[PDB]
Amino acid sequence: YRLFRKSNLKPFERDISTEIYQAGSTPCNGVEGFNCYFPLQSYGFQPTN
Amino acid sequence: RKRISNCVADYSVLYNSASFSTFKCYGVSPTKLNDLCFTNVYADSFVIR
Repeated sequence: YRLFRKSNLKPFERDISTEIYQAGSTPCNGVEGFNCYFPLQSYGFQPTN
Repeated sequence: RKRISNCVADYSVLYNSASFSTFKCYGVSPTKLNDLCFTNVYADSFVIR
């Protein structure tokens, strides 16, 4: 699932981008940086849940 | 426990500073923190392993 986005997506919009997300004013160059988080997070689905 | 109230809870000097290591908000976001008004904030400081 996507956790962070630049702005709210319009209805019936699909976002498959994998670029890292920056949560502050500092730039996020390359694939990583300070407080740079991957926008896609997995789901913790278990039968015990 | 210290009570903080009747002031401006600025975070620009807080988040931008790189002297910190881990900083996560499980109920709010720093981006919308500025546009959010709080009644009273308690600061609990302690040193742990």
